[PDB]
Amino acid sequence: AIAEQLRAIGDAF
Amino acid sequence: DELYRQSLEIISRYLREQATGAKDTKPMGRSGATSRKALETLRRVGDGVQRNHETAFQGMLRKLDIKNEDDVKSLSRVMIHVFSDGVTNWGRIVTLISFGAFVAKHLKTINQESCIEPLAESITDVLVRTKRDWLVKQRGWDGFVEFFHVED
Ligand SMILES: *NC(=O)c1cc([SH](*)(=O)O)ccc1OC
Ligand SMILES: *CCC/C=C\CCC*
Repeated sequence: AIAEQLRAIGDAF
Repeated sequence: DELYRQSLEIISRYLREQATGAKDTKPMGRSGATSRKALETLRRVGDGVQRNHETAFQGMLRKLDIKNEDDVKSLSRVMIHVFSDGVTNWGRIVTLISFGAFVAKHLKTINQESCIEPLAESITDVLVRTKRDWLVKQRGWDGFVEFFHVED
């Protein structure tokens, strides 16, 4: 699941 | 409009420079100072995203197996899907552009460098069409630059 990973990294940033 | 042109210019310049290692020498269009600061911000912040999450980005690229202007369409659906939980923030936006740069580098290495153009277009469309209202409310690229500004 790509979208979930991108979301996670964007929320930390 | 202008927001679309400015966004495509910034994102295209970043992705092309990331792929080739060549800074484009030509002048920016309107609102050039904001665009130059946005590029400075992408260089600095995008470096932190890509290095903190390099292994995951590699695995994402493997999954997608992007090798054609058409795997980029699959990526566009994924990128729209990021925002489908109703959450928007500048971190998610910088992360999508950073992953775009990671893909642009891969496209160059497999000799599909001209696909960086539709890639930049697809990322731009998510910001200026899908998330237009949020982008405008948050002051566009000036808001992006301010969010990531380096404190004295
Ligand atoms: N794996 C994913 O991140 C992903 C996420 C959604 S979305 O509803 O976040 C939908 C499908 C997924 O992968 C197949
Ligand atoms: C999508 C989860 C990312 C995990 C950590 C970093 C948050 C900025």
